[PDB]
Amino acid sequence: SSQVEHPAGGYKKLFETVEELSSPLTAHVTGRIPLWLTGSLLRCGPGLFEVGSEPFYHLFDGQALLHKFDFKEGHVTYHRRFIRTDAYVRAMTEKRIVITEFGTCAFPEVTDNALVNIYPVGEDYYACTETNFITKVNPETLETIKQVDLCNYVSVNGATAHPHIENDGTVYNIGNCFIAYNIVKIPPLQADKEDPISKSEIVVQFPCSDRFKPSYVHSFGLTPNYIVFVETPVKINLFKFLSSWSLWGANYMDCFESNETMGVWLHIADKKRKKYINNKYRTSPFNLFHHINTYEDHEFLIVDLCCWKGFEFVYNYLYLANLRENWEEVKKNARKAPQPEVRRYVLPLNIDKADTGKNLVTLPNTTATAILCSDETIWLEPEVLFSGPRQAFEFPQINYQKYGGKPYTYAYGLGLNHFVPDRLCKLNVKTKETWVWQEPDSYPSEPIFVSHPDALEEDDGVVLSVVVSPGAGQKPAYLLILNAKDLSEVARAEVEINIPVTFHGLFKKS
Amino acid sequence: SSQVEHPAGGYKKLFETVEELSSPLTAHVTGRIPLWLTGSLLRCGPGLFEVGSEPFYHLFDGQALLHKFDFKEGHVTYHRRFIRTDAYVRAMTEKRIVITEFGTCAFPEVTDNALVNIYPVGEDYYACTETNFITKVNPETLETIKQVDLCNYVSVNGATAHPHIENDGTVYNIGNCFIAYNIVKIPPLQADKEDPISKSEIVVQFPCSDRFKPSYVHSFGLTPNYIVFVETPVKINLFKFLSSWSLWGANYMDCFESNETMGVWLHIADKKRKKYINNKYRTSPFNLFHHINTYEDHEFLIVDLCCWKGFEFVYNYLYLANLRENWEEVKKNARKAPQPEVRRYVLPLNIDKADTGKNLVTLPNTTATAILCSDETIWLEPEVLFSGPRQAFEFPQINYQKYGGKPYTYAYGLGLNHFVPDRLCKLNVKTKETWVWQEPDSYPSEPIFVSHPDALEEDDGVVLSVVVSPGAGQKPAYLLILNAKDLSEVARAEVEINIPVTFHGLFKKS
Ligand SMILES: OCC[C@@H](O)c1cccc(OCC2CCCCC2)c1
Ligand SMILES: OCC[C@@H](O)c1cccc(OCC2CCCCC2)c1
Ligand SMILES: OCC[C@H](O)c1cccc(OCC2CCCCC2)c1
Ligand SMILES: OCC[C@H](O)c1cccc(OCC2CCCCC2)c1
Ligand SMILES: [Fe+2]
Ligand SMILES: [Fe+2]
Ligand code: NA
Ligand code: NA
Repeated sequence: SSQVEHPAGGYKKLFETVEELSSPLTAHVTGRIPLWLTGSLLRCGPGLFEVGSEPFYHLFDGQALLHKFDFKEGHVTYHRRFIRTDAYVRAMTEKRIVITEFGTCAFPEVTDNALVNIYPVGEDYYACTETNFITKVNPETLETIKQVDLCNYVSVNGATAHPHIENDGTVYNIGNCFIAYNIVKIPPLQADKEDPISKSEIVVQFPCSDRFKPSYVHSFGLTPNYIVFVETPVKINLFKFLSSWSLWGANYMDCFESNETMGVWLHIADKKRKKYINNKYRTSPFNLFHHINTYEDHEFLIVDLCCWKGFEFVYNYLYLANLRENWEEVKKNARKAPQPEVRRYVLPLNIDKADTGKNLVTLPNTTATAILCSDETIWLEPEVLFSGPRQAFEFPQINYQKYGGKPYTYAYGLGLNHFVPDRLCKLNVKTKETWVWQEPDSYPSEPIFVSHPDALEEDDGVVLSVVVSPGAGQKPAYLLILNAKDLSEVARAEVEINIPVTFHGLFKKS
Repeated sequence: SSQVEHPAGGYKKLFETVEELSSPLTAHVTGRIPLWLTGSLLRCGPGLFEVGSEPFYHLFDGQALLHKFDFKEGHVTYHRRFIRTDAYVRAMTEKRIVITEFGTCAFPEVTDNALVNIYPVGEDYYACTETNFITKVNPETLETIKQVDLCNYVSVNGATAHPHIENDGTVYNIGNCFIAYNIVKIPPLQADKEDPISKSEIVVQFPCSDRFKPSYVHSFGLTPNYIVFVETPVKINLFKFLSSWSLWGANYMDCFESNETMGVWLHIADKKRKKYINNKYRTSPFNLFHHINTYEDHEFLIVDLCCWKGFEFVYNYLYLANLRENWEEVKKNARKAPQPEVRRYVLPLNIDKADTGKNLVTLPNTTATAILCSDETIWLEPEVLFSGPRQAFEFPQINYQKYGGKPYTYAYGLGLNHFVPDRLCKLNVKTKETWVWQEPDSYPSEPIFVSHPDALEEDDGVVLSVVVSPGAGQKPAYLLILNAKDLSEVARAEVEINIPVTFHGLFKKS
């Protein structure tokens, strides 16, 4: 949890327009950047929160800005460029908001504003949002290369900003299909050097709980053998979604609604045999954005999640007008929101009918349960790993390359305090111990883990976070490096310009 | 949680018949019995687990034994006597099992085997089980005085072993009525000196979810202004209950069943105005035996519970044949049981329809939620205070006389390890910090709190527990005194005879 209030309102700098750079800046280092740290921290966020006098309204509307911190021989540079999406290019051409964004209707066509994340496919990098459009970008120069429409390759209406990436480069993702949720597989780059996106295919399909209302999906779980999909009560109303938006004046937010009675349905598919498994896992209602990690343990799936307790859409609390209020009002506004909580669910793969009415979770190290009912629903209860009052452990990251899909011990996260990011956190998922890093008037980003290249342990490395520090008598922002063992500071690299909120990203080793 | 295994099987001594004493024994003190500790620890449990060659089968069937430890000027005595109930007297007369017990059908009439608890009414003390019969006992000599049939005074079929006792001596209890659940109030002793039981009355009534199947009820919550009743999915099948038992060969356990779909319904009544409040609080399924404490906070009720996650009746795992198995088998048998977990529920008293779809728990220091649905059900999620794998914090006690019904910080409990009692625990309900006391091959009882006479703080006092220590090179049992601050040992008082399991009790100051 946080130990800090924010009466000075500095968090408003997260949502203020910035200018791009024409070339990199030096970042001024205090302490010692590790000499084994070589590569680029690439991150995406909104950078332009209005077009002239026309405002963007929602957190997820501002124009995509691609950021890069470079690390070589103890030195750091910072660079950023707006992504030349259709949304951005047409906005600059016509000097107004042209494309409708998540929560901003454009007055007189799907957004490709790739403000959320960036990931590798073959030898390429793509910036993304959650639509059918992804944007190929140059990871060295930050130039925009092209727009890719996933509909030219596979049958989905969109795909999440959180694909899984296996160690050979295979990319898995999930998307709505308008009715199913489809898993897309993009193969690794082959000898022919053809674009792996042209070899995309749907490998498995998950059913939908309601023919006319698919659930919003933000991420999904993956292990060597299984795919996990969590179907929440946050629904997309297709009657509103598919009607003419410029007639009714609609955006994406306007089409969301909450199903009050379904709770959460959890789904598993066999990855290698490409089959849906018809086990009816059921639990109480929550919003889910981020899976933390998923793994197999004696034929139970361990499903660690960042939950929000409630069925109201958490995104209702993320309009910029609310995030820009003063601190007492920010706290007030969050009082009735769903409460964040880290939860471990445990899904049995072997269901014996003879155990009807009993708890199937016979593993020795968990309090999670799964009750087989007579109608064959399997009712689940979680093991809570972390819970604090409006204190969210969010934007989770792990040592992904060596523990993604596997038994693991450690997660890193951004701590939110009534939605305001104000600390960095580490959680031991076995013991429930936590570690916190926090300074007054300092607004960090998602922490990304970088292993020492020769590490044998799980947390032998560092985390990197971009911190906005608007207090006078500090530079406006800095790159923070913490030791992953205990979250103690190793170095920081200060820049002379503001940096807005960033969502997700990656470290690219060179 | 426990840090101890039990391969030697010493816990079997908890379920072995003992003899009563004709007068008190000296208990041999090591350490220092506090000099302010003056009075009697009175506890009940089973003491006779067979009649000749006819065995009792369930944990709750053995014949009531009343135990007393007396404390004066640093010295301790121990005494025990079988309660001369009908069940026990008729068993000794006819040399067989005569009355059907909870899980033992007598072959060729309600049990009054008062093996569970003891409590004060006026100037009297009554041993009890959960039926219509309570047994008046002499707290100094342990002689049995009288059988009292509550049906002579009030309309209930039974009453729990956990009445609440206000500081003036007013007694509240709850019981099934064959359909409602009735709250009984027994007034304090008046100037006329008449038996307060003859002034008993029903003051409020809770409705039942199912006309033909009332829930099992073990305890309930009380505050200065409210009464809280938790209606669980463990049901009593009245078609089986009210049929002829000697025809079918039935006991009480045979009439229980689990309702799979209802979950848990929570209920509130206004204590002083004597009215049921029609708020439909709803959550997922659990067993509940013991409320920890309940209190009011800005017109939310804070409801702290010892839960078991699941709908299967936890009492299925408590047959003596299973509790007497070897340790690996004990662990195996508990794998599919509901998982224990301490949970805080928060119940809003002011429900605004304008907040439909939102979380009503606007208190600043909890993660518990209550979602108002369109059908006006209020769906609850808990804040988990403690959770360990088959590690139950059970038999909760607090500083009851000063903090019962009131804002509080500390609870004490008996720790169960796959149902075997092997440690004592303290929980800070605000911070979730825990303290444990535990020795190898030592089986404690419920801890009971006794305040220091000059206490300033909530935990200024001791806890008393009866510990069974069957390892050779130790005496068979002892009275343990722990400092309530940190659960460090202050003294023990050893006795030269075995003591079986005890359930509940009280400290009587003199
Ligand atoms: O994928 C982007 C993250 C978004 O899903 C999400 C999920 C859960 C909480 C949340 O909070 C938004 C805050 C982030 C930091 C800036 C202030 C608002 C945002
Ligand atoms: O009111 C009497 C206690 C009974 O309700 C109960 C409630 C919850 C767990 C439990 O476990 C039984 C073990 C207690 C210690 C002896 C061994 C069995 C027993
Ligand atoms: O996670 C934050 C919102 C996301 O960036 C976003 C921004 C703009 C449009 C979106 O649309 C989601 C739909 C796309 C089509 C298929 C159904 C989901 C989603
Ligand atoms: O907590 C252990 C079981 C309890 O002592 C017990 C022992 C014997 C008979 C019982 O009967 C419960 C019913 C009484 C009549 C009304 C419905 C409950 C209950
Ligand atoms: Fe995300
Ligand atoms: Fe009890
Ligand atoms: Na600090
Ligand atoms: Na110990």
